[PDB]
Amino acid sequence: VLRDNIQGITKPAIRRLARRGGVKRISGLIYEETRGVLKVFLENVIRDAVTYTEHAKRKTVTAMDVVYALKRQGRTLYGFGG
Amino acid sequence: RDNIQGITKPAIRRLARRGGVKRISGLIYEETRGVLKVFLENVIRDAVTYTEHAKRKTVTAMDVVYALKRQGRTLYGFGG
Amino acid sequence: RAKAKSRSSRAGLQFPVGRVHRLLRKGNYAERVGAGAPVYLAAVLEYLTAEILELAGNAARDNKKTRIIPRHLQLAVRNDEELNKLLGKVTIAQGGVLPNIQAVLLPKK
Amino acid sequence: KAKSRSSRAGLQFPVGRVHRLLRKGNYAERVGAGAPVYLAAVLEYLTAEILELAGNAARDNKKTRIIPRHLQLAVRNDEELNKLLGKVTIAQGGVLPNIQAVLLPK
Amino acid sequence: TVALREIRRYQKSTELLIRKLPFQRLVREIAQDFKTDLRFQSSAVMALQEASEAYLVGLLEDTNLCAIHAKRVTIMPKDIQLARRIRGER
Amino acid sequence: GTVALREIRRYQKSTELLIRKLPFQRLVREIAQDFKTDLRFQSSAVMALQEASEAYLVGLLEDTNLCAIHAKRVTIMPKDIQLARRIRGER
Amino acid sequence: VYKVLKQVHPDTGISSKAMGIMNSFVNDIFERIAGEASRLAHYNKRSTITSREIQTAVRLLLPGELAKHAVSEGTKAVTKYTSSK
Amino acid sequence: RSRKESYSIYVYKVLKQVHPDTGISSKAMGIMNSFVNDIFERIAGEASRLAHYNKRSTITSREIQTAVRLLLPGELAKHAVSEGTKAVTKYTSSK
DNA sequence: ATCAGAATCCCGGTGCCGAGGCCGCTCAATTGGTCGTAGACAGCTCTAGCACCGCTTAAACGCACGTACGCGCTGTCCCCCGCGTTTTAACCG
Repeated sequence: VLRDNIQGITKPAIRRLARRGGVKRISGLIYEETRGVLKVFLENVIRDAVTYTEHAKRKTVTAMDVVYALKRQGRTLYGFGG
Repeated sequence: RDNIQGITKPAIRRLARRGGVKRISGLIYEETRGVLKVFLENVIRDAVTYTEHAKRKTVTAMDVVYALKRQGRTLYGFGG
Repeated sequence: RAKAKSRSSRAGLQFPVGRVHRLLRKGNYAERVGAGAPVYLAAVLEYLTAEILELAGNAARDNKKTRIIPRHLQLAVRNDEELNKLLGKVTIAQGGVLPNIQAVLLPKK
Repeated sequence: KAKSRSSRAGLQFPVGRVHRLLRKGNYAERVGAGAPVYLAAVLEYLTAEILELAGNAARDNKKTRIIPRHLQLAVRNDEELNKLLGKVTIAQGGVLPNIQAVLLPK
Repeated sequence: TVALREIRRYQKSTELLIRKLPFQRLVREIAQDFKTDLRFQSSAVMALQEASEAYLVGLLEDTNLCAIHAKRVTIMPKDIQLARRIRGER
Repeated sequence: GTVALREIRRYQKSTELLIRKLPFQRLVREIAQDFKTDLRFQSSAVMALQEASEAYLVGLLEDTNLCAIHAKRVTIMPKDIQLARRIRGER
Repeated sequence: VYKVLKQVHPDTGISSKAMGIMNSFVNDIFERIAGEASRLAHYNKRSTITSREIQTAVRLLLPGELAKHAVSEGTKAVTKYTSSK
Repeated sequence: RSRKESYSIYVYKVLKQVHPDTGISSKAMGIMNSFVNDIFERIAGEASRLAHYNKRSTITSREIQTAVRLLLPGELAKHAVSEGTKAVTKYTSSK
């Protein structure tokens, strides 16, 4: 289904990366908040990144717009474009 | 000497009595003091350069505002 | 005779457009600036200042004080979660926050 | 032929690339001109520093290839570089190959 | 005992554990839910998934660092809130 | 530790400075000379710097105190500041 | 300045320290918006700050819902400005 | 304009001058290009900020030198300013 | 749960020095014409954007047994809190 995919993002991957991060055990109340705040953060990131692209009368979200949006957010990451 | 004693022990104890910390330690005061020197030195150095570009050798309010805006975490001073 | 008016006022605003327009032109950002854009800036600034002053005044009236002080401004900023999101990078003298104290600070029995 | 400033200035980095910005961007009526060579030199010397640091970091693992993992390792071994980009984290950073006593057995 | 083997193995490899197609689909769905009929680059999706991966691994390293600080390894939601509150984004 | 939370509330309402003229003044003066001698600092600016310093101290100490609550009951340690600083990125 | 505040709240006084605080606040906000608009112009190769530049910067700055209401009010205000005399 | 400008090729030229055998990866190439473009935009923004603030409607050498000093630590920028002042004087004197 | 104690929250009187406000002026805000110039809309090249498919299976999800640890109690000692008193210095002028 191409809707209501909040349950789509998977916790096992976060658990495995935490294991890579040293963590040997996690809890059940953690992901309850972690997933919610992750969804809130993703919503905000997508909103400001697509707001950034709207200036140049473009329809597709470009790499440099996303990188500069994260730069304005203070949580920047570098990649191919930018 | 008096450079490290510019801020007293009960001064940091008051800053802890208004900053959450209920239990303090001797070494904590020294650490917070060193962090304060790092912060103050950064701001004063930025102000020195900015008041050297215009050849003035003294900071105004606006100078302080621009110096602290360079640190990212901006602040709004008096006057302007 | 022509009526030389402030172009913000014709748009229903109060902030004079001349100073910000001069700052834009003299600021080495772009030698050509349109007329509508500083009007939009004036409108946004007026709305934001009016909103923060009204919210601070309501908080101050709740705080049993007739006039505004920076503490009431801090409480007004911390009251709205969106203002904490955006204006969280700036604080004002003698900062404050809602009673988020726990129950582990007091000695246990 | 055509006497460009690259050979005269002895610099491989592009000179008038900044002049493009200054001209078309119309930033001011008095902007750049001398700014190009200055920033080009600063960027060149910073890139030389970063190249040296990355090369030093790469040889620690007896490998002679460059990966952004090693860039993260070199940056995180520098406290000043950390303070420059304290609100930044580079992907694939992971953890260091030195293991603390907390994870190892008795 | 296998934790040591896993640590060495994950230090030797660096594959992106979050997959490009589910996150791409999630981004498409959310973007079309906010503003309908807009396109999204594949490179932007890869950059966004890299940003999210870096954010979560940094957050979990901070969580582990706070855990071992309080002589623990398993952690409670309070640590996550702690990290977000010190970072101030919450 | 129990009257301390009451003192926390008391200093929470307080909205005035503490060490402006005689102290902090001598501090900034000293540091200024250290970098470049014959410097001065506006009184309003002095007040603004002191309030910014004390506000940042309040925030960072609150962060360190909530990190110290994770170590059980109430006690601060140097490692608390160090760890928190590193996590945030200051260290 | 101050005239507007007395119109909306005559019973609230304000010291000059607060007036300077908001003056520095609007100074910083204007500086950030102007810089962001200049960067957006550089990215899309523009030597003239038009309505779209400042509108996009304003929507990027404040959160979505309030930004949308503010730009709607700005649109109705600019239509009033261009239509009246 | 249609030609996709890249800034990693200049780094590649310096690298070939030093160590042409070894090199960088594609993702890493993107990383350094984004770093170069970000630093380029940051120094442009620093020049714009200084020019706005001090009513500096020009930017010859002192302004960008102050921008370099603000961007970078004190000692490294001071040495860079020294060699930059020498270079600009030599360039003006040579012609 | 329940009464007494220390600190705290709001209010009253006074010093004042920075706030509330009047006036000029001058340097800036406005109005008006030019027009080459630079942003908005139709069109060329063509790249990758939305959605799904052949095939294998790594991994997500659900479930079974149990151990390292989550959380709480107990011993300690040392190491910082509570309070009286002195000096000493912060803000005042």
